[PDB]
Amino acid sequence: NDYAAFWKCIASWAYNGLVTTVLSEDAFPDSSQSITHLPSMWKCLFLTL
Amino acid sequence: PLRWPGLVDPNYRVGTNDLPNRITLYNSLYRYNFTYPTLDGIMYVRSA
Amino acid sequence: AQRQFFGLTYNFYGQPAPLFDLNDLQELAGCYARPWTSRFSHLAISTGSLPVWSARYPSVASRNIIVNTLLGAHLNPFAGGQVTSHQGITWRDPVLSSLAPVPAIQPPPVWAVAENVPLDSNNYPTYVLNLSSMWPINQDVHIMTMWALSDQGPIYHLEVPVDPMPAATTAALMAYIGVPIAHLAQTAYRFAGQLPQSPDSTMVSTIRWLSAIWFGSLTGRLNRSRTCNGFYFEFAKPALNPDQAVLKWNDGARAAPPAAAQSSYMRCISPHWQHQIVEVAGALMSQSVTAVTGLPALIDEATLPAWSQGVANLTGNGQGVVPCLDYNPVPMAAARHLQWRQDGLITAAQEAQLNNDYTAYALTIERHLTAMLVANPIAAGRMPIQPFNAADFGQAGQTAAAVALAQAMFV
Repeated sequence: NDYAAFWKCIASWAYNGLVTTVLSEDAFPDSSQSITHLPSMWKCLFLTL
Repeated sequence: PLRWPGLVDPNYRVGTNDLPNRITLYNSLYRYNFTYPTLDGIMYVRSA
Repeated sequence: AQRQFFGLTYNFYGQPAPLFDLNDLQELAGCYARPWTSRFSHLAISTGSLPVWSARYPSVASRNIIVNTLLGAHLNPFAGGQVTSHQGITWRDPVLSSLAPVPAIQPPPVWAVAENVPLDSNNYPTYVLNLSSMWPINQDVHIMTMWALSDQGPIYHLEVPVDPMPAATTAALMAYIGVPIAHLAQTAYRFAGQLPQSPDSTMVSTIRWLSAIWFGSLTGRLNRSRTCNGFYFEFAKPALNPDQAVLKWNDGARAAPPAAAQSSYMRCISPHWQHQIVEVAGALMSQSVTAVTGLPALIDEATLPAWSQGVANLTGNGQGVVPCLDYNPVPMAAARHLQWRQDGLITAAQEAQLNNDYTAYALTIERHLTAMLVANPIAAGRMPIQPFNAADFGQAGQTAAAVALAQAMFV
């Protein structure tokens, strides 16, 4: 969608204390999951970046 | 007047009664507005 | 958990036998039920809803006082290692689950009456071997001791660490905002009462903070202007009924932690406590913490009745001794109001009015109690209210030191 999230994150900086942009809960890997589960492992990489 | 101490007696203090011996009819009480959250409303629970 | 406790039975005020009749036992601990967590079953939000104004048990503290006297006649196993009978009634089992009349075939030995009996858990090995089920005894015995040690008000302990509050306690307190003191005291009593717990438990720290906050607000150091991590207590208007307090959370400036850890023992020096729910609840709540964690140190004998002088495992005069402070509510209220004016919460005109109202309110309590005593002379064989003298209402006690402690406690 024209990478709306990226611009929203930048815009939120000027309005912190009124709106806080947060990482989606579903973006996180399952807690019970293990590091060996490759799809979960990738998520942390994106989550970190 | 004995049954209405909290309405006519000047010396009536809040929080008194004659319960074991007499039943008054005009006293002071409390009222509440409790709410009843469900389990999910209490804790962070979502799907896996 | 905590596998040991020490205790002390009540004192007879010159009378030759413990002060309670059969009906007292039959009502307060009958029905073959467990008596070990009943202390709050006959308390409520305020005096207005309670029968404390007449007939038997004509005071807020009356029932619990009688309970303490009642236990003094049956705690022999922790004194002599054996179960006994008194006036035909004894425990049903070695677990001390409940009371019943003695059996006709093999009665236990009759208890020899005595007063101010020291108590050790080690005297009765089966208790530890069944700690998981006999745990409630620990709390009540502790409570009984903490009251028996003092004339006038019961004794309780205060302390504040140098650290900030942990997050868990913060979340818990944020759920108890609009709750009156009485309900809070119940939960504290309920928590420590029914199953063993380690002192390193979240609730233990939680209640410890509550007792601290309660006292700090009682002295008036903690207000809407100045608060402990955002929390403080609010007291009702003296013009109507000052015997009520609720928890609050606020934007006010937060007090800094003390330079070093503070702690002391407390008691009310004046008879007003016997008919004032905030005193009873506050004491019980604080006593609950010590019940699960034990006494941090021996109590100073310097300002205690004669029978409390040098009680083993409880009182001392040596180096490792914590002083005990005391106060009278009326001077305390004046100090609290004065602090409010200095904080700018009220004007001088209001402060004068508040003192007049509170003094008038206190006068009624004294007038009620003193009339109630002559209605129930202790020679009658049961003590619904602790004896006192008229001059006892006028004692200032160590009130000046008390507010000084809160001054240092919440800098």
